[PDB]
Amino acid sequence: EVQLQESGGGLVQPGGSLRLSCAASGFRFSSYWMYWVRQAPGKGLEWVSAINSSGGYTRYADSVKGRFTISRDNAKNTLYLQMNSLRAEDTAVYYCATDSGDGKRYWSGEYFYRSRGQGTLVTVSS
Amino acid sequence: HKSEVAHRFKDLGEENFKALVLIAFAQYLQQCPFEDHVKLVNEVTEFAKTCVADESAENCDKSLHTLFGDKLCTVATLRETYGEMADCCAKQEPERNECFLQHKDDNPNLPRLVRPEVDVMCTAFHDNEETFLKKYLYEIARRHPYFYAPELLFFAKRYKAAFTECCQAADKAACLLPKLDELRDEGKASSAKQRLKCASLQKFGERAFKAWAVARLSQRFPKAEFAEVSKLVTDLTKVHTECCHGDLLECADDRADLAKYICENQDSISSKLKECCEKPLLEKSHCIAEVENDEMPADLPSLAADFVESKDVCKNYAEAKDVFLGMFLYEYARRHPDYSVVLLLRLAKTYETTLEKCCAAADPHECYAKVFDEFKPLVEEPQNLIKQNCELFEQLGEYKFQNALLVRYTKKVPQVSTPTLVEVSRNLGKVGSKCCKHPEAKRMPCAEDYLSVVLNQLCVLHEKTSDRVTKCCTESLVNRRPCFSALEVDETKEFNAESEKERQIKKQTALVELVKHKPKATKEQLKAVMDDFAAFVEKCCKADDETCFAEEGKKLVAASQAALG
Repeated sequence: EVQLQESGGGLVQPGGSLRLSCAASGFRFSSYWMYWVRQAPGKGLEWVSAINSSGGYTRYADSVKGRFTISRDNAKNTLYLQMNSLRAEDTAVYYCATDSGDGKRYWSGEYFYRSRGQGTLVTVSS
Repeated sequence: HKSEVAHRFKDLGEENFKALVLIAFAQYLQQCPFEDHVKLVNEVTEFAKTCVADESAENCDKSLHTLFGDKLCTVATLRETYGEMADCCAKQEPERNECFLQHKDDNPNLPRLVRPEVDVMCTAFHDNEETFLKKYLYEIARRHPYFYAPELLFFAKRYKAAFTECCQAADKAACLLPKLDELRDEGKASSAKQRLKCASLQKFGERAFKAWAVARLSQRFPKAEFAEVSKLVTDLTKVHTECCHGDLLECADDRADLAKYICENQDSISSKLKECCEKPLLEKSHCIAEVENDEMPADLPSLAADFVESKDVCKNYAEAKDVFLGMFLYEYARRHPDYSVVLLLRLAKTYETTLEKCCAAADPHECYAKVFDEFKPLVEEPQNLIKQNCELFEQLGEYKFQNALLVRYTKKVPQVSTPTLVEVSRNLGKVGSKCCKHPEAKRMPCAEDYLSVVLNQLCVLHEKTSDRVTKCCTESLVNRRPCFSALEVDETKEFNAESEKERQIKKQTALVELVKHKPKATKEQLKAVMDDFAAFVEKCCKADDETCFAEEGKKLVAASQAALG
């Protein structure tokens, strides 16, 4: 059973930083692509970024390019998302997702996925 | 990094470097003598070495494009011989490289290569091994200026292998000649594929190219994620796009890059890449590309529940589009290595058409509920051509199958040149021998391969040219083969009177010529002359006299003219 758990969320000033972490288990994490998605208050799900099985192959949504850095530590089954140069509009619930399979599929706007976590709330204001 | 020439010298090793440099120059400066290219290569090589010794030395930090073009522009005869190519020397990079690409002449119009006598070859070989090979390497390269140099070099190494073995033999000819033919064949094929793929990418566009690539990579690496397969598709499409445009240096960096990536993530693509990825760099891109299909993962879920049954099929179709479609192809392909790629595409095209129609309907789910049944006839159609022709080849054997085919296609399109006819039919029968030996499961991918090479040969033959086959040759590569299989007899020549396989080719040439001048006669009647001809020649070769051939042949001609009309 695929299991993800996000954390590290919280409130920051405009132009501040956060580092989301996500704990994986229930599948071989190290052999699967991992994503970060987000949903703003009242809006649809956005694809934020993606990382390959090994690491070293990252992609980013245009909006977050140059601002956020996705990475994984396969030793620890942890997915990170380093949020720098944060903006008001980055306020959203950030889920991490995967396509570990044998399950129903969902569209994030760049990648289909199968399982995502509970989410972590990021608020950016004042 | 610093001294990248240094990096490529150290990665290739001196000998492979020298070979590639030669090929590269041979291809641009096609009308320069052998002895001049050797000197250019030795200049480059000696420089390369200085950079290895010290990365910090003058010019070592330049790129390979700069160093390459710089070297070309030193050439004394560059204006006299190649005219405008010299105007490129006035330009800075990267415009300069571009300008040089333009002036690569595909058809150098130079004397066609005469194969010497095996004695003289093997002596030339033994006298100076290096000179002998390099010379041939040079001569081939300057005639094929668009041939991926690393590929050329691989043939070159099998030429060398052939000579080292066949020349120390009682019959150099018995051992050397088949290999030389086989190599020249393989090379000419190799070229043909490359050329086809590029024409297609330009003609049918990038999307079509990616569809095709998704199918092939999914079969190849079924343990790989959809997202990884899509990554690979993208990268491969760029490498093809680059390579077609004709620059060796970029082409090779992108192939090196793609290889390097695949090997870094092996564990997520294929168990089968282990040895490929321990191969030396010139070898690895080539090895990966020819790797075997991996085992498909056990107990993969049904395709239908994601596409046939699950809700959100038209939501995802409308949102994701090609990705949704791409995934279908991926998911169908990885589960069906027994299929030819073109089939998988036909299926994919069918699903996509179904969705266009159905997702425009009042109740889509009803209308696409049973789309998978639309696949049943498409899959059965090639399956059955395989079964039926395979049995006929099993019954009959290569030679007489080729003649069964020789009749069939002269009847379907008698307009075409019989030589072309003899060669197409002969090839097709060899295809048959290649394919029916495989397990039925592996036949249809095998066929699609060997047919595409034959069908293409025919299609490029039709440049100096029968109206009906142009439709088939100018179709999507998906529907080429079915368009061909859809041929029927033309229905709507005068009588002229005028050794192992070569004797067979002559017999076939005759068989076609018989079917020409006389298209109408039935298959019992063909069987008759075929048998009376088999009887005439055996008779006269056995007879001590030439007179027998003369007297019997008029008798055989007269006997069969009567049995015609």
